Amino acid sequence: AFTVTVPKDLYVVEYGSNMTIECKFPVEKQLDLAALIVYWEMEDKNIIQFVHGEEDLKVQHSSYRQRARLLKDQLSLGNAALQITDVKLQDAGVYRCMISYGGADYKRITVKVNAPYAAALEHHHH
Amino acid sequence: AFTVTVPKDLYVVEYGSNMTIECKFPVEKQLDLAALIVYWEMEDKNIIQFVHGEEDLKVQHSSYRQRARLLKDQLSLGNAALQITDVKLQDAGVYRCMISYGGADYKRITVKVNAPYAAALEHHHH
Ligand SMILES: Cc1c(/C=C/c2cc(CN[C@](C)(CO)C(=O)O)ccc2C(F)(F)F)cccc1-c1ccc2c(c1)OCCO2
Repeated sequence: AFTVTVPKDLYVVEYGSNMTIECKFPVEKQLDLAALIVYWEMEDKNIIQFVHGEEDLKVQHSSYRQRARLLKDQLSLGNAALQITDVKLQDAGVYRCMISYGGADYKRITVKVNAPYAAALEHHHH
Repeated sequence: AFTVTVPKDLYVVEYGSNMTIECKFPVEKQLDLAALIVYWEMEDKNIIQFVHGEEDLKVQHSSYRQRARLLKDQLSLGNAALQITDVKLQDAGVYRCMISYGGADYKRITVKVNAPYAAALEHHHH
Protein backbone atom coordinates (compact mmCIF):
# COMPACT_ATOMS: atom_id res chain seq x y z
CA ALA A 1 0.00 0.00 0.00
CA PHE A 2 1.26 3.48 -0.92
CA THR A 3 3.18 5.44 1.72
CA VAL A 4 5.07 8.69 2.08
CA THR A 5 7.82 8.77 4.73
CA VAL A 6 10.05 11.42 6.18
CA PRO A 7 13.65 10.84 7.25
CA LYS A 8 13.26 13.90 9.47
CA ASP A 9 10.11 15.41 10.92
CA LEU A 10 11.84 18.38 12.53
CA TYR A 11 14.38 20.82 11.06
CA VAL A 12 16.14 23.58 13.05
CA VAL A 13 17.58 26.18 10.67
CA GLU A 14 19.30 29.57 10.88
CA TYR A 15 17.70 32.79 9.72
CA GLY A 16 19.33 33.73 6.42
CA SER A 17 20.43 30.24 5.34
CA ASN A 18 19.06 27.71 2.87
CA MET A 19 16.96 24.65 3.66
CA THR A 20 16.01 21.38 1.96
CA ILE A 21 13.25 19.29 3.56
CA GLU A 22 12.33 15.90 2.13
CA CYS A 23 9.51 13.41 1.49
CA LYS A 24 10.24 9.96 0.15
CA PHE A 25 7.82 7.89 -1.83
CA PRO A 26 8.25 4.53 -3.60
CA VAL A 27 9.27 4.28 -7.25
CA GLU A 28 10.08 0.78 -8.45
CA LYS A 29 13.35 1.47 -10.24
CA GLN A 30 11.61 4.01 -12.48
CA LEU A 31 9.36 7.02 -12.41
CA ASP A 32 6.10 7.46 -14.32
CA LEU A 33 6.20 11.24 -14.42
CA ALA A 34 2.79 11.67 -16.09
CA ALA A 35 1.03 10.15 -13.07
CA LEU A 36 2.98 12.07 -10.41
CA ILE A 37 1.64 14.95 -8.33
CA VAL A 38 3.68 16.72 -5.69
CA TYR A 39 2.16 19.56 -3.66
CA TRP A 40 3.81 21.38 -0.79
CA GLU A 41 2.22 23.87 1.57
CA MET A 42 2.64 25.54 4.97
CA GLU A 43 -0.40 26.94 6.81
CA ASP A 44 -2.39 26.78 3.60
CA LYS A 45 0.02 28.77 1.52
CA ASN A 46 0.89 26.93 -1.71
CA ILE A 47 4.66 26.59 -2.20
CA ILE A 48 4.93 24.35 -5.23
CA GLN A 49 2.62 22.17 -7.31
CA PHE A 50 4.39 19.73 -9.61
CA VAL A 51 1.90 18.18 -12.00
CA HIS A 52 2.32 16.55 -15.43
CA GLY A 53 6.06 16.63 -14.77
CA GLU A 54 6.42 20.43 -14.48
CA GLU A 55 6.16 23.14 -11.82
CA ASP A 56 3.07 25.39 -12.04
CA LEU A 57 4.16 28.82 -10.83
CA LYS A 58 0.74 30.48 -11.06
CA VAL A 59 -0.61 29.26 -7.76
CA GLN A 60 2.52 29.73 -5.63
CA HIS A 61 2.29 32.09 -2.65
CA SER A 62 3.94 35.47 -2.53
CA SER A 63 6.39 34.69 0.30
CA TYR A 64 7.81 31.89 -1.78
CA ARG A 65 8.23 33.30 -5.26
CA GLN A 66 11.72 32.43 -6.57
CA ARG A 67 12.78 31.38 -3.06
CA ALA A 68 11.26 27.90 -3.23
CA ARG A 69 11.88 25.13 -5.76
CA LEU A 70 11.52 21.38 -6.03
CA LEU A 71 14.74 19.47 -6.67
CA LYS A 72 13.68 17.65 -9.83
CA ASP A 73 16.86 15.61 -10.03
CA GLN A 74 15.81 13.71 -6.90
CA LEU A 75 12.38 12.64 -8.15
CA SER A 76 13.57 9.50 -9.91
CA LEU A 77 15.07 8.36 -6.61
CA GLY A 78 11.59 8.76 -5.06
CA ASN A 79 12.56 11.99 -3.32
CA ALA A 80 10.39 15.10 -3.45
CA ALA A 81 12.81 17.54 -1.86
CA LEU A 82 11.85 21.15 -1.26
CA GLN A 83 14.54 23.79 -1.29
CA ILE A 84 13.95 27.20 0.23
CA THR A 85 16.65 29.85 0.11
CA ASP A 86 17.09 32.78 2.56
CA VAL A 87 15.01 31.44 5.43
CA LYS A 88 12.90 34.01 7.29
CA LEU A 89 11.30 33.86 10.75
CA GLN A 90 7.93 33.52 9.01
CA ASP A 91 9.14 30.29 7.30
CA ALA A 92 8.82 28.50 10.64
CA GLY A 93 5.79 26.30 11.03
CA VAL A 94 4.35 22.99 9.92
CA TYR A 95 4.92 21.92 6.31
CA ARG A 96 2.98 19.17 4.55
CA CYS A 97 4.06 17.32 1.46
CA MET A 98 1.17 15.78 -0.48
CA ILE A 99 2.00 13.10 -3.03
CA SER A 100 -0.21 11.39 -5.60
CA TYR A 101 1.45 8.42 -7.35
CA GLY A 102 -1.15 5.72 -7.95
CA GLY A 103 -2.13 5.95 -4.30
CA ALA A 104 -1.98 9.17 -2.28
CA ASP A 105 -0.52 10.08 1.11
CA TYR A 106 0.86 13.09 2.89
CA LYS A 107 3.27 13.87 5.72
CA ARG A 108 4.00 16.77 8.08
CA ILE A 109 7.35 18.48 8.94
CA THR A 110 8.01 21.06 11.67
CA VAL A 111 10.51 23.86 10.94
CA LYS A 112 12.06 25.92 13.75
CA VAL A 113 14.05 29.06 12.92
CA ASN A 114 16.79 30.54 15.15
CA ALA A 115 17.31 34.21 14.53
CA PRO A 116 19.44 36.98 16.11
CA TYR A 117 17.93 39.91 17.97
CA ALA A 118 17.88 42.49 15.20
CA ALA A 119 15.95 40.11 12.95
CA ALA A 120 13.50 38.99 15.63
CA LEU A 121 12.81 42.62 16.51
CA GLU A 122 11.96 43.53 12.93
CA HIS A 123 9.52 40.62 12.85
CA HIS A 124 8.21 41.59 16.27
CA HIS A 125 6.63 44.69 14.66
CA HIS A 126 4.87 42.81 11.82
CA ALA B 1 -8.20 21.18 -14.38
CA PHE B 2 -9.43 19.02 -11.47
CA THR B 3 -11.07 20.89 -8.56
CA VAL B 4 -12.75 20.12 -5.25
CA THR B 5 -15.24 22.78 -4.13
CA VAL B 6 -17.24 23.32 -0.98
CA PRO B 7 -20.84 24.54 -1.07
CA LYS B 8 -20.21 25.97 2.38
CA ASP B 9 -16.91 26.63 4.13
CA LEU B 10 -18.49 27.27 7.57
CA TYR B 11 -20.90 25.16 9.64
CA VAL B 12 -22.39 26.21 13.01
CA VAL B 13 -23.82 23.17 14.86
CA GLU B 14 -25.32 22.20 18.22
CA TYR B 15 -23.70 19.92 20.74
CA GLY B 16 -25.54 16.64 20.65
CA SER B 17 -26.80 16.79 17.07
CA ASN B 18 -25.71 15.27 13.78
CA MET B 19 -23.65 16.95 11.10
CA THR B 20 -23.07 16.37 7.38
CA ILE B 21 -20.40 18.46 5.65
CA GLU B 22 -19.81 18.37 1.92
CA CYS B 23 -17.14 18.44 -0.80
CA LYS B 24 -17.96 18.28 -4.47
CA PHE B 25 -15.73 16.96 -7.16
CA PRO B 26 -16.38 16.35 -10.87
CA VAL B 27 -17.61 13.02 -12.21
CA GLU B 28 -18.05 12.51 -15.95
CA LYS B 29 -20.21 9.71 -17.30
CA GLN B 30 -20.07 6.83 -14.79
CA LEU B 31 -18.07 6.95 -11.56
CA ASP B 32 -14.89 4.87 -11.66
CA LEU B 33 -14.75 3.50 -8.14
CA ALA B 34 -11.38 1.76 -8.52
CA ALA B 35 -9.61 5.07 -9.11
CA LEU B 36 -11.31 7.05 -6.32
CA ILE B 37 -9.76 8.11 -3.01
CA VAL B 38 -11.58 10.21 -0.43
CA TYR B 39 -9.84 11.21 2.83
CA TRP B 40 -11.12 13.41 5.68
CA GLU B 41 -9.23 14.75 8.67
CA MET B 42 -9.40 17.36 11.41
CA GLU B 43 -6.24 18.57 13.21
CA ASP B 44 -4.25 15.64 11.86
CA LYS B 45 -6.69 13.00 13.08
CA ASN B 46 -7.96 10.54 10.42
CA ILE B 47 -11.76 10.45 10.25
CA ILE B 48 -12.28 8.27 7.20
CA GLN B 49 -10.30 6.96 4.27
CA PHE B 50 -12.26 5.48 1.40
CA VAL B 51 -10.04 3.68 -1.09
CA HIS B 52 -10.64 0.95 -3.68
CA GLY B 53 -14.30 1.50 -2.88
CA GLU B 54 -14.13 0.60 0.86
CA GLU B 55 -13.72 2.33 4.23
CA ASP B 56 -10.53 1.35 6.12
CA LEU B 57 -11.16 1.77 9.86
CA LYS B 58 -7.80 0.36 11.03
CA VAL B 59 -6.24 3.78 10.85
CA GLN B 60 -9.17 5.81 12.21
CA HIS B 61 -8.79 8.15 15.17
CA SER B 62 -10.50 6.80 18.25
CA SER B 63 -12.48 10.01 18.75
CA TYR B 64 -14.44 9.10 15.62
CA ARG B 65 -14.93 5.39 16.20
CA GLN B 66 -18.44 4.40 15.13
CA ARG B 67 -19.58 8.07 14.98
CA ALA B 68 -18.39 8.94 11.51
CA ARG B 69 -19.40 7.68 8.08
CA LEU B 70 -19.00 8.70 4.45
CA LEU B 71 -22.25 8.83 2.47
CA LYS B 72 -21.53 6.28 -0.26
CA ASP B 73 -24.80 6.96 -2.02
CA GLN B 74 -23.63 10.50 -2.85
CA LEU B 75 -20.29 9.58 -4.42
CA SER B 76 -21.53 8.97 -7.95
CA LEU B 77 -23.11 12.43 -7.83
CA GLY B 78 -19.61 13.80 -7.19
CA ASN B 79 -20.35 14.37 -3.51
CA ALA B 80 -18.07 13.26 -0.70
CA ALA B 81 -20.31 13.98 2.25
CA LEU B 82 -19.11 13.27 5.77
CA GLN B 83 -21.60 12.50 8.52
CA ILE B 84 -20.78 12.72 12.21
CA THR B 85 -23.36 11.76 14.80
CA ASP B 86 -23.56 13.16 18.35
CA VAL B 87 -21.28 16.15 17.87
CA LYS B 88 -18.98 17.05 20.74
CA LEU B 89 -17.12 20.23 21.68
CA GLN B 90 -13.92 18.58 20.52
CA ASP B 91 -15.31 18.21 16.98
CA ALA B 92 -14.97 21.96 16.41
CA GLY B 93 -12.11 23.01 14.18
CA VAL B 94 -10.88 22.94 10.58
CA TYR B 95 -11.68 19.90 8.51
CA ARG B 96 -10.02 19.07 5.19
CA CYS B 97 -11.45 16.82 2.52
CA MET B 98 -8.78 15.34 0.21
CA ILE B 99 -9.79 13.68 -3.08
CA SER B 100 -7.84 11.75 -5.70
CA TYR B 101 -9.73 11.08 -8.95
CA GLY B 102 -7.41 11.46 -11.92
CA GLY B 103 -6.19 14.78 -10.57
CA ALA B 104 -5.97 15.59 -6.86
CA ASP B 105 -7.18 18.50 -4.71
CA TYR B 106 -8.40 19.39 -1.23
CA LYS B 107 -10.59 21.93 0.58
CA ARG B 108 -11.04 23.31 4.07
CA ILE B 109 -14.19 23.63 6.17
CA THR B 110 -14.53 25.33 9.56
CA VAL B 111 -16.97 23.91 12.11
CA LYS B 112 -18.07 25.85 15.20
CA VAL B 113 -19.95 24.07 18.04
CA ASN B 114 -22.50 25.73 20.36
CA ALA B 115 -22.92 24.00 23.67
CA PRO B 116 -24.80 24.74 26.91
CA TYR B 117 -23.02 25.38 30.22
CA ALA B 118 -23.10 21.86 31.64
CA ALA B 119 -21.41 20.52 28.52
CA ALA B 120 -18.79 23.25 28.26
CA LEU B 121 -17.93 22.85 31.93
CA GLU B 122 -17.28 19.12 31.67
CA HIS B 123 -15.01 19.88 28.73
CA HIS B 124 -13.43 22.73 30.69
CA HIS B 125 -11.87 20.22 33.09
CA HIS B 126 -10.98 17.28 30.73
C1 LIG C 1 -2.41 13.12 -0.04
C2 LIG C 1 -3.78 12.87 -0.59
C3 LIG C 1 -4.62 11.94 0.03
C4 LIG C 1 -4.11 11.13 1.10
C5 LIG C 1 -4.56 11.05 2.25
C6 LIG C 1 -4.34 10.04 3.28
C7 LIG C 1 -3.65 10.49 4.41
C8 LIG C 1 -3.32 9.67 5.46
C9 LIG C 1 -2.57 10.25 6.64
N1 LIG C 1 -1.12 10.20 6.54
C10 LIG C 1 -0.46 10.05 7.83
C11 LIG C 1 -0.10 11.44 8.37
C12 LIG C 1 0.81 9.24 7.60
O1 LIG C 1 0.60 8.34 6.52
C13 LIG C 1 -1.31 9.30 8.87
O2 LIG C 1 -1.50 9.92 9.94
O3 LIG C 1 -1.79 8.16 8.61
C14 LIG C 1 -3.76 8.35 5.41
C15 LIG C 1 -4.48 7.88 4.30
C16 LIG C 1 -4.71 8.69 3.20
C17 LIG C 1 -5.59 8.23 2.05
F1 LIG C 1 -5.62 6.92 1.79
F2 LIG C 1 -6.88 8.40 2.33
F3 LIG C 1 -5.44 8.96 0.95
C18 LIG C 1 -5.92 11.74 -0.41
C19 LIG C 1 -6.39 12.44 -1.49
C20 LIG C 1 -5.60 13.41 -2.05
C21 LIG C 1 -4.31 13.66 -1.60
C22 LIG C 1 -3.58 14.70 -2.37
C23 LIG C 1 -2.30 14.51 -2.90
C24 LIG C 1 -1.72 15.48 -3.71
C25 LIG C 1 -2.38 16.68 -3.92
C26 LIG C 1 -3.65 16.87 -3.42
C27 LIG C 1 -4.25 15.88 -2.67
O4 LIG C 1 -4.32 18.07 -3.58
C28 LIG C 1 -3.50 19.18 -4.00
C29 LIG C 1 -2.64 18.75 -5.11
O5 LIG C 1 -1.80 17.64 -4.73
